[PDB]
Amino acid sequence: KFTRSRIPEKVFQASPEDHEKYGGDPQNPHKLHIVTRIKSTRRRPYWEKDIIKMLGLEKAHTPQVHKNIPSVNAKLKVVKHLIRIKPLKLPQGLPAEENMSNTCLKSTGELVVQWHLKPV
Amino acid sequence: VEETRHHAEVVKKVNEMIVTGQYGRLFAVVHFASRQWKVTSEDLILIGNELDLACGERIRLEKVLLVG
Amino acid sequence: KVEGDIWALQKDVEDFLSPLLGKTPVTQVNEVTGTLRIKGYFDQELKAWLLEKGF
Amino acid sequence: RGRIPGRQWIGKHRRPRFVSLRAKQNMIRRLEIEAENHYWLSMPYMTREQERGHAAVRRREAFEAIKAAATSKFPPHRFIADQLDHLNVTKKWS
Amino acid sequence: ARALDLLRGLPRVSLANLKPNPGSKKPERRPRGRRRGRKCG
Amino acid sequence: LRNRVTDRYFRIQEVLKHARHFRGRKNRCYRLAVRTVIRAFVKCTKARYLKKKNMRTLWINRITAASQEHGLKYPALIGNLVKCQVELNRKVLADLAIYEPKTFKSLAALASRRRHEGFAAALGDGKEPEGIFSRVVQYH
Amino acid sequence: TARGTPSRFLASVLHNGLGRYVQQLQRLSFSVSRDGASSRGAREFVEREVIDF
Ligand SMILES: [Mg+2]
Ligand SMILES: [Mg+2]
Repeated sequence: KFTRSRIPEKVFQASPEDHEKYGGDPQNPHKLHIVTRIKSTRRRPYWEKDIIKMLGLEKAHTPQVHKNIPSVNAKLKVVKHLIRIKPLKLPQGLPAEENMSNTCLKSTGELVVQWHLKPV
Repeated sequence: VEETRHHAEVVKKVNEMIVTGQYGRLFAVVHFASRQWKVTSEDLILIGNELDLACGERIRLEKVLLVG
Repeated sequence: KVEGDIWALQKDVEDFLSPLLGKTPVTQVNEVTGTLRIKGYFDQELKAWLLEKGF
Repeated sequence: RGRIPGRQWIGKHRRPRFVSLRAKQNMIRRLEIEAENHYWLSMPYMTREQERGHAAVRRREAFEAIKAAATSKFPPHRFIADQLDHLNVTKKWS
Repeated sequence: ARALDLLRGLPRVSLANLKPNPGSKKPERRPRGRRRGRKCG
Repeated sequence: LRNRVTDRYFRIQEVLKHARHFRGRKNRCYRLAVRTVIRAFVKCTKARYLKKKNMRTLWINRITAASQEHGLKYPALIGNLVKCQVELNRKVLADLAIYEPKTFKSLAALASRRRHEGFAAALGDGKEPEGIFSRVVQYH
Repeated sequence: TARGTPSRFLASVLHNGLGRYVQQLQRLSFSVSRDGASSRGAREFVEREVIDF
């Protein structure tokens, strides 16, 4: 019978060669997930459809921030085959009040707080 | 190095062609209203939306992908 | 059977029933049939209130 | 000359299909995207005892807003103005 | 009152500008058209 | 017999004025005509979709033709113009191919030179200069 | 439907907008009635907006 899937902590333990393959520091982990749905919830179970609706990924190719906390991680672990997960990088820090209207997310996953539309 | 010097010669000579005026009937490829139009002088284009402008009003198209 | 500023009556009823509820009571003001409906049972309180105002 | 008995893609005897190079490459691409998802899920920030109560106030106030709307559902007001503007359908010049 | 002042301002009440109170006259549903026809509920 | 229909002629005339240019009994008999005007309108919407697709296919065919006249292939031309950051779409590319052959030859030469620079970088595989036309203009 | 309707190309009246723009509307004739409840809105338009236009 087709049921839900229990996914091992062994596949969710990282390894050093995985760290240099996807450069990411194990100490000082990244704070926020950029989650983007890249697959339909059609021909998929109802619990996966519901969890997509919960995470707010109804529209495909629309990125969404989420907390890098174990509960959100468990939801993304259930629905990991329909999404792409990236770390949200902040090169010039968290946005403030005076720079909140000049932001852009960019394809590299780096939320810049200052956006000019001018050549470098 | 020689190629950058050749580029400088070509860009310069084209610039004095522009200065003298050894051209006529320019065309442009212009991005406007999510479309790309190959327009010239004395031309007509049909945009598929209202533009919040009075009739017979002069504006400047700026997003010029190509001119020649 | 309300004649006059039924909006002033609404304001008075709201600021009288707000301490008894915490929130602002939900009301409908009908100006054609000069009536005012409050969501909830407040008959005895409103009767004593209109008595002490003098109606 | 060559007939698949019954329907092509159902039943005991089916029309055979074979895997193409671009289909294999598509599956390999999705597999790589998911291995990277496995890595970024494999590194967490907080633990459960640390996250035990950090958003209860916001969840509670969001539900209180939902309750406030569902309680504030109620009919709207009616106007002497609106009725007497329906009187205007016979407004002649002279 | 203010409503009577509005009556003075407004045109004359006759049999040509009378309306039911909105909400009192629920419209009749009959079996014609695509939505209410065919098997007619 | 109260409440009879009196504008049935005008309803029939609406359907028939949409059915006028047909062939056979379906341009004048209301039943056969109304069974065909419906299909004409559905075909009109689905052919809006097919119209956009067919115009894109026509532009691709014309660009392939002109590039092959210049010895370059269509994927090479498109990808190398993208790498050279010239974002002319297929409509104006086919338009320049048809009406402005010298500008199209300049574009084809630019794409071929970008392809040669990419090949040179791939074979070099080191830290050579990136190339004059392979430089990327950055925005911020 | 395009196949059952006339068609034309994009054009101007007399190369309009080249030297100057000329408004192509010439006349507006407003048939309105004094006592028409159908003409009530047109009556308000004549009272208020036709002078500014
Ligand atoms: Mg068969
Ligand atoms: Mg039928």
